[PDB]
Amino acid sequence: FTPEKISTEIDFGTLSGKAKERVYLPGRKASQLDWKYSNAPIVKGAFNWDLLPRVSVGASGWTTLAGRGGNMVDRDWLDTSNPGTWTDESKHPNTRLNFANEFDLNIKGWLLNQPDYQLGLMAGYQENRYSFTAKGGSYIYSSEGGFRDETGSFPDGERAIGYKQHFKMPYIGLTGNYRYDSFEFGGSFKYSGWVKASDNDEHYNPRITYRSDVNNQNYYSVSLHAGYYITPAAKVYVEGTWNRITKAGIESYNFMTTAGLKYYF
Repeated sequence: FTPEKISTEIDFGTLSGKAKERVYLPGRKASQLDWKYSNAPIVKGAFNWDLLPRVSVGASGWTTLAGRGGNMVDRDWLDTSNPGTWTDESKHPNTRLNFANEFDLNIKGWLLNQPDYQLGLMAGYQENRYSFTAKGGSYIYSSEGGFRDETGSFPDGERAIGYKQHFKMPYIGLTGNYRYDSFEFGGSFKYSGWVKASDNDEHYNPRITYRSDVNNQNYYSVSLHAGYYITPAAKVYVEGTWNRITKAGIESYNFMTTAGLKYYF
């Protein structure tokens, strides 16, 4: 029992990512709203506790610091004679990721807790939420007996789009850790095939609400960390995480490059 082996690490970083909202006929993609965001400022807090030699509990969380502009494109594969060719396309440059967040309670089973090298089977629950807003834009639509003829822009104030994504994912995985000299390399992998996903597209065109709720979807996350012990009681670290939620349905791909200070308390 080690009740004082606690930890605290506030981190700072960038989240770049993409969200795919697809409309189908119950299953054929007739529409795809591809939302995109790059280098959005985020902050990540975390607590950890090694109360047991081979067992560890922890709690992470990250939030966007403010909104970040992006881009959305709705394409519609209405032509049947030419399936993979898009029939109508809507460009939305005034897209903006309003917010993005995550919380993650986890428990790790240390197969090895040797001071220089640690390896643990991981298990826990994560809940990620994402929110976007678009406003007006360009259109490359196709008339009835034509193709890519109509080519204008929606008068602004007569069009607005709001998309949200909510993923509740219980997961399992593997946390690794190795220490050469004063440097600490390592990495992790997380998997869930029990993801409850939710989407909500509110297209306000003076409102149509399209929402999907898939259950038991998938989640894949690979993390890679590299740190250095400035003091024996503090470690500055950098970390890249690559995430993917899929199966298609409510899809999300994310890349979070973060860096922060872990004051081992």
